[PDB]
Amino acid sequence: LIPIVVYDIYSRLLRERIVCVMGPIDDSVASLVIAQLLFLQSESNKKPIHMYINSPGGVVTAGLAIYDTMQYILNPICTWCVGQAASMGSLLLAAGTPGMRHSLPNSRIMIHQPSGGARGQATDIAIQAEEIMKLKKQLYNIYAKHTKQSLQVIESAMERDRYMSPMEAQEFGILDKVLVHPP
Amino acid sequence: LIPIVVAYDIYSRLLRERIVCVMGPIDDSVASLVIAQLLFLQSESNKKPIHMYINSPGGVVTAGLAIYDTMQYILNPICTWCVGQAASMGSLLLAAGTPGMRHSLPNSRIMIHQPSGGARGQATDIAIQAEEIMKLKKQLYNIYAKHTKQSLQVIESAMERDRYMSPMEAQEFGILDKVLVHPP
Amino acid sequence: LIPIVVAYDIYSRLLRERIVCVMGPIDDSVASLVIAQLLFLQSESNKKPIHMYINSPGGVVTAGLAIYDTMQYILNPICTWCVGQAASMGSLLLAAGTPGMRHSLPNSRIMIHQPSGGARGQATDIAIQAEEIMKLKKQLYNIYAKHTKQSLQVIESAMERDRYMSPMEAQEFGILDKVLVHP
Amino acid sequence: LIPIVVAYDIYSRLLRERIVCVMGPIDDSVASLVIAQLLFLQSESNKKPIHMYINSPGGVVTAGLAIYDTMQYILNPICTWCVGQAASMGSLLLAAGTPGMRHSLPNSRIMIHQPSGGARGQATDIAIQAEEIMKLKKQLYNIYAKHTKQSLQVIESAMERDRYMSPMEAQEFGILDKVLVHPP
Amino acid sequence: LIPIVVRAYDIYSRLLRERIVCVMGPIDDSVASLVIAQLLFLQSESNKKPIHMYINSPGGVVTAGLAIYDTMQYILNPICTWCVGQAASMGSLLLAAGTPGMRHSLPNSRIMIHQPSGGARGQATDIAIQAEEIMKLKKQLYNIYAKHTKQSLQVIESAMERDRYMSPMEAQEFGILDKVLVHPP
Amino acid sequence: LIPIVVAYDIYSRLLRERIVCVMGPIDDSVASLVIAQLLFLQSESNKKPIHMYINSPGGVVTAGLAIYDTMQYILNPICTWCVGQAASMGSLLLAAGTPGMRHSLPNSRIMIHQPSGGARGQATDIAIQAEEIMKLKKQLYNIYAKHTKQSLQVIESAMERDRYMSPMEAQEFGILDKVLVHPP
Amino acid sequence: LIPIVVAYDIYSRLLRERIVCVMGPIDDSVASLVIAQLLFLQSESNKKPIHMYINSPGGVVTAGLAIYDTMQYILNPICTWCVGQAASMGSLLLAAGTPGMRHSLPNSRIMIHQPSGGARGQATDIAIQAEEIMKLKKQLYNIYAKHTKQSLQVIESAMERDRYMSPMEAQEFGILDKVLVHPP
Amino acid sequence: LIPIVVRAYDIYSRLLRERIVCVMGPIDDSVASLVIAQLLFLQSESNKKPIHMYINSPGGVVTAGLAIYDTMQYILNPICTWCVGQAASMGSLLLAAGTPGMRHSLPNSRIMIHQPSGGARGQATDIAIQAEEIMKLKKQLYNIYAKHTKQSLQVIESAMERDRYMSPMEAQEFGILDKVLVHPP
Amino acid sequence: LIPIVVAYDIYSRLLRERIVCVMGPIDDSVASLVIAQLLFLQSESNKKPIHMYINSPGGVVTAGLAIYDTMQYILNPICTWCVGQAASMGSLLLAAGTPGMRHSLPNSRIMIHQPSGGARGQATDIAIQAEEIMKLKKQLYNIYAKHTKQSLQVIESAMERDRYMSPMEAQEFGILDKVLVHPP
Ligand SMILES: O=C1C2=C(CCN(Cc3cccc(F)c3)C2)N2CCCN=C2N1Cc1ccc(C(F)(F)F)cc1
Ligand SMILES: O=C1C2=C(CCN(Cc3cccc(F)c3)C2)N2CCCN=C2N1Cc1ccc(C(F)(F)F)cc1
Ligand SMILES: O=C1C2=C(CCN(Cc3cccc(F)c3)C2)N2CCCN=C2N1Cc1ccc(C(F)(F)F)cc1
Ligand SMILES: O=C1C2=C(CCN(Cc3cccc(F)c3)C2)N2CCCN=C2N1Cc1ccc(C(F)(F)F)cc1
Ligand SMILES: O=C1C2=C(CCN(Cc3cccc(F)c3)C2)N2CCCN=C2N1Cc1ccc(C(F)(F)F)cc1
Ligand SMILES: O=C1C2=C(CCN(Cc3cccc(F)c3)C2)N2CCCN=C2N1Cc1ccc(C(F)(F)F)cc1
Ligand SMILES: O=C1C2=C(CCN(Cc3cccc(F)c3)C2)N2CCCN=C2N1Cc1ccc(C(F)(F)F)cc1
Ligand SMILES: O=C1C2=C(CCN(Cc3cccc(F)c3)C2)N2CCCN=C2N1Cc1ccc(C(F)(F)F)cc1
Ligand SMILES: O=C1C2=C(CCN(Cc3cccc(F)c3)C2)N2CCCN=C2N1Cc1ccc(C(F)(F)F)cc1
Ligand SMILES: [Br-]
Ligand SMILES: [Br-]
Ligand SMILES: [Br-]
Ligand SMILES: [Br-]
Ligand SMILES: [Br-]
Ligand SMILES: [Br-]
Ligand SMILES: [Br-]
Ligand SMILES: [Br-]
Ligand SMILES: [Br-]
Ligand SMILES: [Br-]
Ligand SMILES: [Br-]
Repeated sequence: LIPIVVYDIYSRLLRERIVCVMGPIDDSVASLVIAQLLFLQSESNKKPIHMYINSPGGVVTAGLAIYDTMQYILNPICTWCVGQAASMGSLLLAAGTPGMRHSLPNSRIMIHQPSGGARGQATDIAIQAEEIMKLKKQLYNIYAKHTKQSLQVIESAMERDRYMSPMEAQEFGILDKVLVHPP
Repeated sequence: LIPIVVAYDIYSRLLRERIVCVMGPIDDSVASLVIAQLLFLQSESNKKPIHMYINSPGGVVTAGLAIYDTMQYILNPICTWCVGQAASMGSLLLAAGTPGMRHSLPNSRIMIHQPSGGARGQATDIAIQAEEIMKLKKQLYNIYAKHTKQSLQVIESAMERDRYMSPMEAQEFGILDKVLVHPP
Repeated sequence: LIPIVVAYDIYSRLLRERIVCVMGPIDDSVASLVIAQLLFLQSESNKKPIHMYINSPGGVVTAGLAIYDTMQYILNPICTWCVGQAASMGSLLLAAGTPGMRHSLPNSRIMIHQPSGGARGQATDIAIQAEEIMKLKKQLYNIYAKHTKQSLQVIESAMERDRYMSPMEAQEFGILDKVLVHP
Repeated sequence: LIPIVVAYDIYSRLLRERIVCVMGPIDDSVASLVIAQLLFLQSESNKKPIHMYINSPGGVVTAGLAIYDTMQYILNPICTWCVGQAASMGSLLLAAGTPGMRHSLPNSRIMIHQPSGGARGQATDIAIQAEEIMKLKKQLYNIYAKHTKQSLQVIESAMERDRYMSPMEAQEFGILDKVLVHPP
Repeated sequence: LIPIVVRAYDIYSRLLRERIVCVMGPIDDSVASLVIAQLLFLQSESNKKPIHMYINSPGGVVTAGLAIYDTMQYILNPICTWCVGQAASMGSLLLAAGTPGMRHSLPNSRIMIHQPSGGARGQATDIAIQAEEIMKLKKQLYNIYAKHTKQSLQVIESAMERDRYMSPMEAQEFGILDKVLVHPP
Repeated sequence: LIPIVVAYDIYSRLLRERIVCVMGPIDDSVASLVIAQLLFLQSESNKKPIHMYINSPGGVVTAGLAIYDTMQYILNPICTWCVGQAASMGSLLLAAGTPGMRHSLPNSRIMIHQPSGGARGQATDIAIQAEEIMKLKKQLYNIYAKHTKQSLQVIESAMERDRYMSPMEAQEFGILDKVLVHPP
Repeated sequence: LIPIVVAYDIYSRLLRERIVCVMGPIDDSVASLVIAQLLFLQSESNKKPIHMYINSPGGVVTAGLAIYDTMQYILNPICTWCVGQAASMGSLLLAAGTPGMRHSLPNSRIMIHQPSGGARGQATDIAIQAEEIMKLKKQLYNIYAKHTKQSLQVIESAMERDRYMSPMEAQEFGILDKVLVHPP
Repeated sequence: LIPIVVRAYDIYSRLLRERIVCVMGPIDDSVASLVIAQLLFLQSESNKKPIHMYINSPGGVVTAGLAIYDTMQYILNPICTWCVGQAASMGSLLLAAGTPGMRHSLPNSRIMIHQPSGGARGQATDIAIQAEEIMKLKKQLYNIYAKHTKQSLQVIESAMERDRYMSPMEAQEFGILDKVLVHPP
Repeated sequence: LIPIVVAYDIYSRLLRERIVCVMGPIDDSVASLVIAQLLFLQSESNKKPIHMYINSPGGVVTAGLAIYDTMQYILNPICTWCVGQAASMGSLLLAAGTPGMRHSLPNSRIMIHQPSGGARGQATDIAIQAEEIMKLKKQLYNIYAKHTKQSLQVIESAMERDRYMSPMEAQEFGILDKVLVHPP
């Protein structure tokens, strides 16, 4: 299944201070990722942490749970985009420590405003819609914070799905370095 | 298996007596039929009263408002009659009858509530969808306040949840005018 | 129950008053029936006006444009009437009535939006399908600008997302000319 | 639901005007109805022109070729009219109208492409099935070149993928002769 | 949803007045019954005036087709077969069972002949019985095709082991039909 | 896909730190485990605090109250922490932490609402079923009022519909005590 | 059940030989596992060559491009071996092996073809997805041209439809370097 | 649910210690990977000691089978093939690709060979490409069967046009296996 | 769920006693497990008898014939024991035990019948499929006559339909040798 090395390969990735946030994001991934982060901080709260991101997005609450944990812990977090980073995946990618957010050369990065659904009486529709616009402003604020772009530019760029290449994402402020090979 | 009476079907004879049936759920198909019946009876006579029998659980708001607009357009006096139950858009159509000519049989049930709906898509689309349903709420409440002569406030308070009324209670509320066991 | 009226079913009697019903979703079957009704009423009189009652949520785009092309082809003036709601292709048919004879009942709803679609298959096929959906987007916009007399810029702005309008707002936009509550 | 006019149904009245409708997907059932209408209209008169209204997304090729062969068989001029859309077998029947009498309303879409199909079973059966549809590709390309006056090369280049055209783009390709906003 | 013409019939009953029977679409026991009633009726109005069968079928149930076949041969009238669009499986059989010299096809039709298919399930005795039945069937149909094509059983066995698709002109050479018709006489 | 740490699994390692995870919907299994974990931690120490990480959209009400009753029973200080989301019974357990030790991360969402349910069967059964859901409404309202220090009237008004709060709003309402953007 | 050979399961034993298996469809789950093995083998030695056995019909393009970016990143020579078949993303990883070290067993099949996808929603969204698919096609076309040394016209021409190759044909095209019937 | 024997393994890992690899059951990419790892491992423990393949398969994915085939020919060891119960489609190919003179079958097994099947959908260009591929495949496998059976392609083309079922003794005459084994040496 | 006894699982302990279980439907997977157990027990000792417990409703014939050929291949005496039921391929394996060492518990049911199958496709394919299963009928009848010492005629008469037997009725037919209530 998962290969054993010398002790399974994924626990071996955890010893190198590497956390994988690959695949769709839900509360289960949040629980696992958060527990990995808190663990690495207890072994060393100063030695950097590497988060390998290859995700299409996922549940918004779950991602913001991972986000708050990245910002909470004292370690530098190195984010690395592998394959794809879309929706909340690009949020985790951008929340890496400044100057420590990376991408491999052929990745794709995409940002967009949240989606949702509301059913029920008009009052319930009214409440549910207030919540989705509060969410839209919340995620927008976070992107502007870590991209150092105006909230204004974020609003324009995220109204629809905006796809970027590693270099386009660097200029936009999503990542800092595009790496074809080890330094 | 619609019965034929003496050479008509029972419903075509009912249209001949100037009687329109609004029974069952209301959708555009029901609207289309009822609208055509009303416009036809008005061409025969724009003075002779028209009778509507309502036994509906409600249905699509636009379709109901199409019937509502048609009731208001035609010049005839319209007699509404609640049979069994009149809920949602049914209670609106019932109350939209000509003043003094809105009726109910003794064991009927009447129900009003705010509209319901659904929104899907991006947050931008949700905002748009949600704006429309609050506008519909203000539209239907305004119509109800008009024909009950009640305050918009009472309207809101009552329609926030499902409020079931008895024929007798709906007469106090302003939905109908008369509760009838036998003809006068 | 289609009622029988005095020897006529209620819908054939409506056709005798020169009234054509476009209620419900629009598909090739609806386009077929409406087109046949228009050509017939033009054969009884190529001058006497025809009345189109609209209560539609939209539907198949080609079918709608088939009806639109017929309204413009026949020589009669066509009076359109929105009852209940006329949205998407319904509002186009509403606006395609002859100027000054486009009406609405007081509590109707009118809505306009850009077309939606789907593409599947190889990258080359996706290119072709999207070029087609864009051409349709320009096609419907040009038709909408024509009958509302609104600038193509306003139409582009107004139809990027869904626009719900009241009878009066629609009059202002140029979709209809008259709002009525009584004869 | 078809309206009744005087006294027949509106589609039978349209056949009275020498109008055949080819709307909707094309299968052997439409072929029966279309073929029977054409052969009948010829017995009424082998010279009075016949009008075909096309609003079709395509369909079964043999059924379409059945109509094509019948269009060619009868002696009458055939006026084709594209309304809404004519794609796949529809654009063939549209283009097969009598030269100079092939029409389209201004906002139609016209589309041409090579046939699609499917094969299953042993390799030997697949080989047969693959030969049979290359034969159709050569057949439909030939018919299109014949009536468009285009070269087979052009047909081959144009029909390798879905090629969507505007009414005037098809007039230019040889698919129709006239684009009409209003009656001449 | 059938148009009504001219004393006023539906277009299909008007076709029957012209002595034209449609065997268009798939063949099942319902189509067999309808075609058989139409054949017996037209010989009843005239047992000599030719009868026309319009064929545009992909095949269907074998017994149903052999039921139509047996009636065609039974009635006294000449039967003119016309392939329109397509005639495959039993459809080509009915096409070829027309009276000699009066079997026609429009220019772009397709003709296809093939051996029968079937299925067997159950105990072995049963499987055996069923396969024997299918063999006897292949043989029957092969013999019919030979009789009407005038081809030897050897050519038929070779030609129908797999799906054999033909053009009208190929069908005329093979012996399934006699005339191909580009425009009227 | 659970990693191993030095040698336990990360989740048994969290129990090693006296940290209990209440993530996901709350059902009877979750409750079982959480209760066991809490009791174990009490066994290991009657004084050292216990930490609950709450990231839940709600779930079965009895199940949630089973966890609640356990929190109040055990003597340990209980630190509650909202991560991601704490809604329905999740917000109840969050507010049920020991006073002064209830926390939330900056971008969490908190939501409170009255219970929902269902009734089917005879009128007598509906009456009985409906009496119980009003009893939970009063029970859950009382619990919330206790730990938020809000009057029962303010709770009743706020929980009639879904009430969403941010961490700060929740601090003001009385659900949590501190909003942490980083360690102290 | 995967056998134990000594104590190792045979797949961990293959990782011991610096052999990574890329068999089956490629998705994000394979990508993590493939990437973790590649990164691990480089830490055992950034010089001892790594062998990838490829028997894949393709899969998600981004997931495959994740493996590709990793192959180019690490410093080791990577030996690619086509076993059975390498189609779609499989032939790209295959062609991305270290120059001079890309292999295939005698009876394998190789296929290269342009990416496929889907777009749904408003025309505005359709444009975005259609632009994204065009960039993917140009991106993968560039990658194939880099490692096959073929000009971009030849790639566009060869990948417009499904292009199937034999080991000797793929060797000529530039996808692999050696076809082996036996060890040397 | 595998029994554990004798330092204590499961019965299947104990079979691998005897240099016996099972290709029993249908063949897919998973079976190909498992068999390939087992072959490469046993040549690694000994590249000379013979390897035994137990075959009881109804066939499966063609590429997967040709993947196992290519490995059998690649490794240096003699491979002894043993047909147990049944070997049909690719299963008989793996059976016949054993090293000459070491291809065996138990007395009541069945061997069946047949041409490949497949499917094609889409536009015509695509159908064409796909059928070409299937043809090239028939040819490939036909060539393999000839090489290991020593039969001419003409005999193979004739023999595999339809499902050809054989007895062990018939398979020995045809050239698929060398020895039939009633009881041990 | 299998109990653990000393220390192994109860089925591995049963293999220690030289007991192979053939319970449940027989397919190629049971054949692998049964065949591997027999070949393994022979390497432990080619003379110590082996016991097969049969409680089976039949199954795939080739899988059953795989076990039959292996039973014959090994040198050991095989004691067959019918427990519960042995029908279709089960009664063959039961009767194929070493002469004089084939047993049944008192209340078992034993059944023999001719094989069943299925054929689909062109007539020519049906002919092949029908030949193949008449070959199995002749094969299984022969094996049954061999071990029952019955004539093929009797086998043919008995197996044309389902023939159910009691333990003593099978001893008499040649299917087993001993019916045992209690240990001798
Ligand atoms: O970090 C903490 C935290 C707390 C309580 C606060 N909470 C804040 C928090 C909560 C949820 C998500 C976050 F992002 C942050 C952080 N407590 C309390 C118990 C003793 N320790 C700790 N620790 C060290 C610790 C943790 C886990 C492991 C583990 F790896 F073993 F699981 C080892 C050491
Ligand atoms: O009874 C009425 C009734 C009205 C209007 C009041 N409504 C009250 C009502 C409604 C529903 C249930 C009830 F218990 C009572 C009774 N009107 C008005 C039109 C002329 N006539 C009538 N009649 C006689 C009549 C009816 C039907 C036919 C017909 F179905 F045969 F056509 C002929 C004559
Ligand atoms: O009422 C009208 C109306 C129009 C055009 C306006 N439109 C306004 C309207 C539209 C939709 C819903 C409404 F609420 C109001 C009313 N026109 C125009 C043609 C001649 N007549 C009419 N009439 C009389 C008429 C109707 C129907 C029958 C029939 F039922 F017998 F068919 C006979 C006579
Ligand atoms: O309008 C025409 C048209 C044609 C030829 C097509 N051309 C073009 C056209 C325009 C717009 C939409 C279309 F789809 C097609 C219109 N032709 C030719 C045969 C005689 N008449 C006509 N007419 C009169 C006519 C129609 C129908 C009925 C009936 F429905 F009552 F039967 C009576 C009279
Ligand atoms: O055109 C023919 C045809 C034949 C036999 C040949 N066949 C050839 C053909 C051509 C194209 C497509 C086909 F599928 C078949 C044409 N025959 C024979 C019986 C008398 N008439 C005719 N007619 C006139 C006719 C038809 C039908 C109606 C009716 F449907 F209105 F009844 C009236 C008159
Ligand atoms: O055979 C090889 C092969 C390579 C690379 C080439 N490749 C080509 C090949 C041939 C046939 C089928 C295939 F799919 C691939 C064969 N390499 C490279 C790493 C060191 N060794 C090897 N070996 C020995 C080896 C294998 C496996 C085990 C183990 F299973 F025990 F781990 C030990 C030793
Ligand atoms: O390669 C790295 C890499 C990093 C961080 C950068 N990242 C770049 C990268 C990321 C994703 C895909 C790529 F293609 C490339 C590569 N770091 C940081 C932690 C210490 N080590 C490493 N190493 C050696 C290492 C890795 C994993 C194991 C494991 F086997 F334990 F999992 C052992 C040794
Ligand atoms: O009872 C037997 C029996 C046999 C031969 C079968 N005969 C007949 C039988 C009776 C009742 C139900 C049956 F299904 C079968 C019973 N044989 C032969 C091999 C050595 N031993 C035995 N034993 C002792 C034995 C069993 C099992 C365990 C174990 F489960 F612990 F492994 C230990 C010892
Ligand atoms: O019986 C054999 C057999 C062979 C090769 C022939 N084959 C013929 C055969 C007969 C019946 C059914 C079959 F499917 C195959 C029998 N070989 C070759 C490798 C060394 N040994 C053996 N043995 C002893 C042996 C087996 C297995 C275990 C183990 F499973 F416990 F590991 C230990 C000892
Ligand atoms: Br999102
Ligand atoms: Br409502
Ligand atoms: Br639209
Ligand atoms: Br013509
Ligand atoms: Br086509
Ligand atoms: Br057939
Ligand atoms: Br709740
Ligand atoms: Br691809
Ligand atoms: Br095969
Ligand atoms: Br033996
Ligand atoms: Br059996």
